[PDB]
This record gives sequence, C-alpha cells and structure tokens, in this order.
Amino acid sequence: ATPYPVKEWLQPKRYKAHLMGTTYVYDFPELFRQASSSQWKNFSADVKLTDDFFISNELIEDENGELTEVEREPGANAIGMVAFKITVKTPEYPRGRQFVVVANDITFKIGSFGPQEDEFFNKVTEYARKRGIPRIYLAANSGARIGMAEEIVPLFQVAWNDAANPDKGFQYLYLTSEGMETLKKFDKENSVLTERTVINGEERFVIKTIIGSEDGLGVECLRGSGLIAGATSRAYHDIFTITLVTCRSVGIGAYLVRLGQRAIQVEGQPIILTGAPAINKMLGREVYTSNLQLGGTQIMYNNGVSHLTAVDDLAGVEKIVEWMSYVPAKRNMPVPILETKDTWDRPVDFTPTNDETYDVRWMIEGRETESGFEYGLFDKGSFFETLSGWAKGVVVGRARLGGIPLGVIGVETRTVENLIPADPANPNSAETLIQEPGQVWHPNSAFKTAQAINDFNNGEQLPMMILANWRGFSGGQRDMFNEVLKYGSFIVDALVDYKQPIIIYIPPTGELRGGSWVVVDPTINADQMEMYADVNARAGVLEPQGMVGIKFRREKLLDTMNRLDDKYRELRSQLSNKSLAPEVHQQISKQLADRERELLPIYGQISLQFADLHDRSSRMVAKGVISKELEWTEARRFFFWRLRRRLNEEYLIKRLSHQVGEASRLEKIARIRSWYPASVDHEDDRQVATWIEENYKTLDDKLKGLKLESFAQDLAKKI
Amino acid sequence: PKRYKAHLMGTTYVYDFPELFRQASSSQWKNFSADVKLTDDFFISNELIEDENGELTEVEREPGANAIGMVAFKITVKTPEYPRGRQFVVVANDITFKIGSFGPQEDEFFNKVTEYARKRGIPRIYLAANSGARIGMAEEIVPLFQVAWNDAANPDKGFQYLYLTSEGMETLKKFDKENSVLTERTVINGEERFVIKTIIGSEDGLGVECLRGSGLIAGATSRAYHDIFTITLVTCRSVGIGAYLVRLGQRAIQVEGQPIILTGAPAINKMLGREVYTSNLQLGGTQIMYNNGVSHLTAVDDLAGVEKIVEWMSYVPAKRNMPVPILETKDTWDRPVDFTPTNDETYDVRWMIEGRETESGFEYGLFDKGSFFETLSGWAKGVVVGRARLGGIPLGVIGVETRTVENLIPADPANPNSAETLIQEPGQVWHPNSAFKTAQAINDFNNGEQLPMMILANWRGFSGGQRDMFNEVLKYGSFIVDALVDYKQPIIIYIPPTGELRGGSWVVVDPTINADQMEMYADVNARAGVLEPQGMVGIKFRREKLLDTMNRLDDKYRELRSQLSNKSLAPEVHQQISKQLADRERELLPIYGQISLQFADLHDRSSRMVAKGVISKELEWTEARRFFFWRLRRRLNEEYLIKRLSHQVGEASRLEKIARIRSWYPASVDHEDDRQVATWIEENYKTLDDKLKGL
Ligand SMILES: Nc1ncnc2[nH]cnc12
Repeated sequence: ATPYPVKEWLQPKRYKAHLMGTTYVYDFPELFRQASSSQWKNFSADVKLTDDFFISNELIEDENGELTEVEREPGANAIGMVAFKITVKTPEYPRGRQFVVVANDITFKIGSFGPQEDEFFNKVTEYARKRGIPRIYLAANSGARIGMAEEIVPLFQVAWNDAANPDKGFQYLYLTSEGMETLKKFDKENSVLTERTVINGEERFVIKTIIGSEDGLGVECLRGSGLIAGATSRAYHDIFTITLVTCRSVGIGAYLVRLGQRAIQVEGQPIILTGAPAINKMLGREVYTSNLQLGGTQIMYNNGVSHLTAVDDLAGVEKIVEWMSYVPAKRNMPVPILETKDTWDRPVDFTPTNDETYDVRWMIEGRETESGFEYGLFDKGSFFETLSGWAKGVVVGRARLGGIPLGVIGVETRTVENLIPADPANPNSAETLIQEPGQVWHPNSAFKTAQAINDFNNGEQLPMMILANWRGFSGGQRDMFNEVLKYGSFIVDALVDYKQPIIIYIPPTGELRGGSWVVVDPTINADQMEMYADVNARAGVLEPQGMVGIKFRREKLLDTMNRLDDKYRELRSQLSNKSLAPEVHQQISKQLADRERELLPIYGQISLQFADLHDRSSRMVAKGVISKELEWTEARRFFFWRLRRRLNEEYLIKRLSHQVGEASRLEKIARIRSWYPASVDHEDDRQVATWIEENYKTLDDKLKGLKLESFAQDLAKKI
Repeated sequence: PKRYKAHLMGTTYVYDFPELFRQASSSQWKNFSADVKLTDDFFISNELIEDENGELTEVEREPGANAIGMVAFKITVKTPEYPRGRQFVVVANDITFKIGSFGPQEDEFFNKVTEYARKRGIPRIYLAANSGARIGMAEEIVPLFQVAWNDAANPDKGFQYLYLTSEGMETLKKFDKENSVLTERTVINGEERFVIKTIIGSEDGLGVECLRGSGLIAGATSRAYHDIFTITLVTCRSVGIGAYLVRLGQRAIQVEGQPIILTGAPAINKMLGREVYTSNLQLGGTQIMYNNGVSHLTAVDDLAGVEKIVEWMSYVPAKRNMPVPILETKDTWDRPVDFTPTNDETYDVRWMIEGRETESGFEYGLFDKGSFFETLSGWAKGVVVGRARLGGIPLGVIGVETRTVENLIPADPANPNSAETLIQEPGQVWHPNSAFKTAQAINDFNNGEQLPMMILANWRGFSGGQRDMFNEVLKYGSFIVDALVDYKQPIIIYIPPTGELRGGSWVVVDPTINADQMEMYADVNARAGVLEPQGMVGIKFRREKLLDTMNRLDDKYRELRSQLSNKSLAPEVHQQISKQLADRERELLPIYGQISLQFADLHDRSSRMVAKGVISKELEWTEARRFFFWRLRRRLNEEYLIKRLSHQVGEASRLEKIARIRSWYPASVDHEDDRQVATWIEENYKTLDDKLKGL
C-alpha cells in the first residue's frame, strides 16, 4: 500500500489542487528545482549539483506587514496568495541568482482575489521591485472574491403588495425588531443600514443598504484588483515580469497575465473574463460550450496574449527558467554571458539565395542539412522563439551571439496562411483565411515587432539585432482600415525608448524599402542604434519596377534605343531627315513599331538594372546612411566584436553617469575613450573590448575614485 | 501662379495660411465677445528661416522665395484665454516645391523647427501637403551608359553589364561629377570600358538619404508628442512619411477628399496586376482614416480645418507646464445640473455633459454650456471623448454611449467575396476599439494638453465573447491602466446616476492605480459590484436557497414542507402533497427570484462604497457641477503648491509634500472644505510664496 507516505492524504489540499487539474502551490518550488537541474544537464552533464544549489524561502507578512522568511508545513496559508524567494545557482550565475514566485492558492476560496490576497500580491511585487529581481506569477484563480451578507439571509422580510398573493409583488425588504436585535446578540449592526418605521401594529426597519459584517464581498475587492493591476503595470517597466497560467485566470486574473506582458499558457487552462455560462444566459442562448472557446490556447496564443504554450505545468516552468537565462540577475546588471561550444570565430554557413525560399530561422540558428550542420548567425541551439503563434510575418526571440544574450527579430519570407475561426455568436459567421505576404508589415506584424522591441527593453534590458528585410507596409484598404499606421508608429516609440545597443542589418538577399526604412533608421535613436547592410542587400524609396514606372518611361526607353540600337536609330533618321512619300513613311513607321515591339522587353530589363544600381550598399556608405557594408559569412565574427565593444562602452557610460555633474553622452564617451592607450586604436572593436575587459579591476578603481573627488570636492569647497 | 498650382492640388498656398489663422482668431472673439474690435497687431506671423549657423531666426520677406519645400511661421496672437497673447509655430510643406517632397533638407529643416518648438514649450502645428520622400535617378548617367550585350547582334538575347566609355568618363570629369558612379576598368578588344558597379548621382535626395531624413523626423515627432501639444491638419494629401507624420503627431484633423496613404492606388493595382482600386480615397479617405480613429476630426475645407485647430487650442496651455487656461463664461458654476437620466427611456450621454435644448428651454448639463469639443467622433462610438469647461476650468472628459452602435464596415475591394458587414456594439461595455479609444484619450489629455480629467464611468465590464477576446480586448484594456499610471494631472472618476461599474470595468479605473492623481465618487443613484445581480444570484442565491426562503416567508409552502417531514404518510398521501409542493414552487419562484435580485442590488450601493472606503464621497447629480467646480479648483491649487514645493534641495513624497503644505493653513481651515481651502490659497499665493523661499 504505497511504499511511502501518501502526500494527498497528509495534505488534502494537494488532492483538491490535483482534482482541479493543476499543481499544488507548495509543490511548485520543487518543480523549479527539477527545471534548474535540467538546465545544468542540458549545459554540462558532468556537473555535480549539491543540495544548496537551489533554495526556496517562503515569504509571509509579519505584524508590521513586512515580508519575512518562514519555513513551515504546506497548507498553513491563512490567505490564498503565497510567495517564495528562490535563489538558485545556474549556468550563467554559478554563484546563484534570485527571484520571487507569487501564486494563488487555488484550493483557498478557489483562488479568488480578496483584499488580503491583493495587498499581499502588491506587497510582494514591491519586494521584488525594490530589489530589482524578477517577479514570477503562477496564476490559478477564480477572480475577484464575491459574496453576500449571509446573516441577513436567514432573517429578512418582504413588504408584499398583497400578502395573500406574493405574485403581486413587494415594496421593500426589512427586518423586525427581532431581527434588528438578533444582529446585536452578536454585534453586527453595521451589517445593515435601516430606517425605523411602524405599521398596522408592528416595527419595520427597512433595509436601505446591505453591507455585511464579513470582508471581501464586492467593491472592496474591485479596489484591490486595481491596486495590483497598476502595480504589475509598473513592475513591467522595472523588473523582469512573467506569468504562467496553471489552471485558469479570470477577471484581474486575465488582466494580470497581460499587464505582466510575457505569459506562458498551459494547454487546456483558460484565460477569461466573464465565463461562458454567464455569457450564454446573458445572451439568452447556449452559444458557447466551453471556456476554451473564449480564452483557450487557440485564442490567447494565436492572439499574442500568450507568448508561449506548455503541455503541462513542468514544461511551462522549464520555459520560464529558459527564458530567464537570457535576462540579468537583477535590474541594471550586465547581460548574462554564457559561452557555449559554438565559438564566435567562425564563418556563417547557411546563406540565402534570391531564388529558393527559406526559413529565416536557418539564418538565425542554422540548418540541420542532410549532409551536416550549417551554422547560422547565432550560437547553435540558442534561439528561443517567442510569440510564435501570432503575427507570423515576423520572427522574434532571444539568442546568444558568442555567448552574449540579445533579442532577435527576423522577417518570414514565406506567405502566412492566417486562419480565422468562425464566431459562434453569429449564426452566419464563416471560417475565413487571411493570406499575409512575406516581407511586408501588416497591422499584426507591426504590433508584434513593437511588442518585441518593448519586451527586450523593459525588464530584460537587452541588446537587440533586427535583420531588417521589409518591402514596406500593406497599404491596401483592409489594412489601412485596420490601422497599420498606428501599430507602425508604435515601432518608433519603442525604439526611442530603447536603452541598450541596437543593430539594424539588411541581410544578403534582403532589402528595406520606403515605409519600412523610416521606422528603423538609426536617426530615430542615435544613442543606441547603428545600421549595417550586406553587400548583397538592396535599399531605396522605391523598387526598380516602381522607380522605373516613374522616371524611366517609354519615351525615355525609346531615347535609349535610338542611342544604343543601330537599326532603330537609322530608322528614326529616315522618318525625320527627309520628306518621304506617304507610302514610304508608312512602310518605315511599321519597321519602327516592329523594332520597338522587339527590343522593348530587353530595354525594359535594362532600365530595371539601371535602377537597381542605385539601390546598393555602396551608395549607402557613400551617402553616409549606414555605418558599414558587410560580408554575410563574416557577420558573426563582425557583430560579435561590435556588440561586445558597444556593450562594454555602454556599461562604462552608465557608471560615468551615476556621480554628480552629468555631462553629455559625447563627453562621457570622450572621457572614457581617452582611457585607452595609444596601443589600441578606437576604430578597432576587438581591440577596445579586449582592452576594457582586461582592465575592469583597474577601471573600477578609476571610476570609484572619480566619484570620491566629487563627493569630497563639492564638500571640501562648500565654504 | 504658385497659388494657381496649389489650387490645382486642392489645397491652399502655403503663405496664405497665416491669413486663415488670423481669420479664425478674429472669429474666436466674435464668438467670445462680439463688440470687440481687434487691431491689426492682435495677430503676428513671422516666417522663420535658417541662418549661417543653421539656427532658425525670424524675418519678413517675399511671401514666396523659399529655397526648400518646407516652410515655418511663428504665430503670436492674443486670444480669449490669453489676452496678452500666446505663441505657437506652424510648419508646412510647400506643395509647389517638387510636389511637397521630402528631400534631406526639407527634413532637417522640419526637425529643426520641431526642436525650436520643443525647447520653448510651445505647440507645434503641422500642415500636411506632400508626395512623401523624394525620388530620382542619376539623370546624368542616362545618356552616357553602355550595354555589354551577350551578342551586339540580336541584343534581345540579354546583356552582361552597364559601363561608361572613356569619353563619358571625361564627360563627368569635366562637369565635376566624376563621383557619380563607382566603376572598374576593363580590357575588352579595343579600349577600356568602365564597368558600372554602382550608381550614385550628383544630385542629392535620390533615395536612402531621403529615407534617413524621413526617420529623423519620425522620431522627432514621436518625441514631440510627449513634450509639447502637437497637432496636424491634412490639407491636400499626405503620403508615406507624410502619413506616418500625421499619426506620430497623434492629433489630426482631415480635410475631406484629402487622402492619407502609404502607396497610391495605381502602384497597388499595378502591384496586383488587376484594376482593384479606383481612388486613393478608398485607401486613406475620411471614410477610412476618420472611421478608424487616425483622424480625430474632419473639416469641409482648409479654413474650417484651421478653425478647428484654433478651437482645440483654446483648451490647452500657452506653453509646457503653464496653468491650464481658465476661461469663465456666461454659464456660471453656481447652479444645479438640469438634465437627468432615467432608467426607463434612453438618452445621449452628451445631454449629461453639455446639456440639451428642449421644447421648453435649455436644460443645462454638468459642464459649461457650449464648451464641449468632441474629438475622434468617427471611431469607436461606444465611448464619447472630448474637452469641455467646468465653470471655466478646461478638462478632458470621457463619457459612455448607452445606445447601441451600428458599426458599418465596407467590403474589401481586393477580396471579391468580401461583404459589407454590420457589427453591433452594445452600450456600457468596452470592446477593443472603445477600450483603445479610452486609453488614447487619456494619453492625449495628458501628453501635450496637460489637462485634468473626469471620466463618468458607466461600464458593465469588457466584452468576454470569443470575437472580442480573439481581437485582443485584453490588450487595449491594459493600455488604459498604463495611461492612468502615467497621468500627471488631477483625475476624477464619477459613476453617474443610472450608471454602474462592475468586475472587469472597475479594475481599470480604480484610484489606487494612481493614488497621486485619481479620486473616485459615486452618485447616490449609481451601482457597483463585481457581478450584476443576475450574475450574483446565479451563484449565491440558487433554486435551493430560494426554496429555503419560501419555506421561511410563505406560510402555506412551509405547511406543505412540514407535512412531508413531521409525520410519515401513506404513499398516495406523500404523492399528493409532493405534487402540491411543486405547484407552489412554480408559483412563487418568479417573484421570489425577484426578491433575490433586490436582495443582491442592496449590496451595490454607494453607501457600501463609503462604508468600505473605496470612494471619496457619494454625491447628488443635480449638485455635482457645484461640488466638482471647487474640488477641481482646490486640487489645482494644491498641485500648484505641491510642485513649487517639491522644487527644492530635499524632494520628499506626495503624502509628505501635501502634509507640509496643509500644515501651513490656518488651524481654523477645514482641510475637507474645497471652496474654503481654494479661497485661502488664492488669498495667499505670495504669503505662501514667501514661506517657500523661506527654506
Ligand atoms: N515623391 C516623389 N519625388 C519626386 N518625384 C516624384 N514623382 C512622383 N512622386 C515623386
């Protein structure tokens, strides 16, 4: 009979949790242990983990409401919101990093949000924020806590219109002196707001407002939803936030998942507002058959609300751990550099061809060809895609470049068949398929791009590379009506807001035209952006077919003919050098038309090539619009050292902006680069980075001392 | 001439706009105080131009000698809100200078102007009339290039590359343009052919350099919207960067038939090898941009367009961080609010806001008669966004349409199976568009306008259906929260009379979201609760509990209940009685369900809201105008004091600042009386001022 203690017996709560299809909240810490363990297996199997590599500390409020640490038997939570402070030693943080886990106890009042759960959830968020560590939220709730005064139930009355016929209706509810007394025989007068009265022989205290002695019935909870809605809203711009939906999320539940932005949905676990049964009655019909139709994975994932989906709670936890490996340990710390086995010093194997279609992910991480492995731009097996089920025109995810973490955005060259499911509420609604052309921003892909730039920026504080390859925005009616202009603008706002280095880069077979260029041009945020174009990329306000349709028309094509074709030329002269007889002019005009009707194609071809010669990177360098043109196969090596140099100098600027007399970026960049010895030329990225890194110790000193002179000069002289 | 050109375009000639502003300004007065006779210098417009150092400077010159396609004027006019005058610059595209194209210079000038406005904190108006980014080819290489055919005979069989002769090469050297093409010498039979590797041109503004400029200003306008009041009028057409410029400025009035697009119908039909679109208006006309919210407003023509810009400005400050422009008017603050909603029949939230004329007289609304200036009225009509004055105090106001919206949607021309679809949007419920409109308004009221705000909250919650959820309603609702967090002025949330605020709706407008600026108030005739009664009984007062209530308040039902449990009868007897138990339940159930509803409703009252301390006070509609006028005025005054304070060598926290201030008042002042506190502060701005510097 079970060789070991049945845990669902020792703690029935655990069984209720399992009965509702989710993990028992006090069992989630172990799930994070298991995932952190795998993190190491997948990175270095010969590593031997002790037991102190993972530490989970439960946090509960003390008397002054200050969260402290407590070790105690699970199932002892007085409120339905629990929290843990994890501090685990991971590959990118051998000495360990820390984060907090906030979770609804789904067994406690079905995970409902009451004033206490709310204030606790808020108290925890500020705990993380003040420390700068990530805030993980496991959501499994039933929303705001509802209720009625159960004390007024057993004793209210009905001022009927006609006592002997209740059907005729009533006029008001009230309590008898008896009831009015029954309340104090327990001290619950506040439970109601009455108004004295007498009648055909009796007392009548009409109820004007039922309030209830119990806390957590209505608006006070609503008040608490808002405290935490704005708290998360704020946290997202301050620390790495992320929510995992483990059973379901309703009301502020569905709003907290979104406000935290990054969200992982376990399949079968709905994210909803008002439930299907409620909607059905509302609509007076049996329209929906399951909450999944409202907030299931085919909605929230295809929608973009859920950045990822997981088959079960453990899978979802492993995805949170994986996501964190890219983020800094705490706010304002250098990005977690984890050198893999895929050295930076190598060529880039897979290369596109302006013919055969390709998956942009190949360029990103590589291809597993039937004859070996073609390495991509980034570290082998490092790409961690996100928002994969929404706006597939774009490809966003995290990655590592020579061990350096960064956000990556690519363009999907293949046409996406976005299939929209019919609306059950509309008897004559039809499943419909939208075809989204590759290399073109649509309302959804623009918004997605914006979302990604913002998520790399706010909590992750990451560098980012955009393999820009857009022919523009869709300008057709439908997409203009769907406000592609608004989502397109969001892109600019996101880049202006970005605080880490940005690399824009038109890849090989790529191009970046009119509308698309304006939203990614370095000038938008000169401080962090830089653009590069592959020697084999293209760029211009219009495409040749377009550029020609306006500045290389027929007449012009013909002028080129008369100048470059002997037959057409000599023919032109005969029609304009001598007065010919009608019969002869006709005879020759025909020979003209037929010649035009034979060279025209080739010549039209010639004009395109003329146009395409301006759309070259060489011109980009010439006009000073990019920083450099590059050799694709050499990109990895090049960017590896450009990012590392950029990052290294940025870290120095930030320090040189923590003291007193704030100076312009320029000056800080001056002061810094004068620290370099003649033996290292500024223009050399690998020369600078290596330098800064080899002297961090020394540098650290120079900066600290720089502050001392300040915080002691303004004082020494403050006479 | 120039004028004629511009008029062929359908727009007004650039140097004729100031005259239009002038005309509109004189109107403001005729509307304000008729009998006034402005003097020619009540308005002053100076054209701005670049100088040696490139630094903008004012000048007076020939209305038409601009060397670029971007023009700028510095308006300075005396208005009703600013008698001693207010300022603002106006940048525009010269539609006759290369079709308002954006060459690198038009760009760096525009950017230059924007920063000029941003540094002085003054509004930046933009008149859009352009063809987008400038395009061109190295025209000097067209008569000089050669084709190395596969076979000079039968040229139709291809070519290998373009080059320049030894001559053409000298043709460039001569006219000092040897830098128009990057080339590479070759050794064919006869002489050398410079193989064209890439063309550059001698003229500037042919491609990418143009795009750079486009970007530079895209981020410049993006930045300006968060720094100064920005607005733009679409006078002729706006293409590409022009259209992105209209959006990035956020505020936009669109002149009818003046399209805003990214690519013309021609290019697109061409793009789809078929005659899809007939007009550019189908792509960016007011039926497109106005209905979708990109164009807050539309004007019949340029003058009307400019008028609306001037009317919009009468609500915003003169320069960044300037006290909102108070403008007391005929309709004084001390009066009751007339129009009142009635759960019975339907109403228009506007009547509540601006009053309505009745076949008896003018029923005054909550705000100053005639001061409502609605915007974004062609998009998401579930919400009513606008600006008005409360006893002269300007402020953004958001109300809720209670009447169903019949959203009509045009078929898609490029999809031959498309059909005009009519989506009905129910009242008092957020949908993706209305939630989005709500956040946009809050964002626009806060960024350049810097206005206080009152939201007459009346929402059953968000749409939970599949469609509205599939369409991301969850994303736009959250936008609202972010907008409130960012708010920098005083906010007032007021659940109006026949109104309510439930589970999902209440969470995005709670005062705790931004304790520093918000406050909530509920009418004594309003409702609130996580669930609506129907929903509450649905869970907490079901069939069973209902029966338990019948068995307690209905004598015969208990009689019957008793018999079946206090004596043990014969089969036929137990059957008969059980039957009559049912007949009784199917008689009272209805009216008893009514009771459970009433029972639930008594929990959703403002009194409980006060009891719980979730609102500030319950109020009476008719008496709201009076209450709010002094609460706002009062808070405006304390905020003023909060800033003058904070601004010192020890900045503390709200609670603290607001407490060192309130500790300055006379001990006899009631920190709870708004009129008295405002009155005192105003009577002591200097006395208060002295004390400040006294630290
Ligand atoms: N934007 C533009 N610039 C220059 N010439 C053009 N011809 C048509 N559109 C143009």
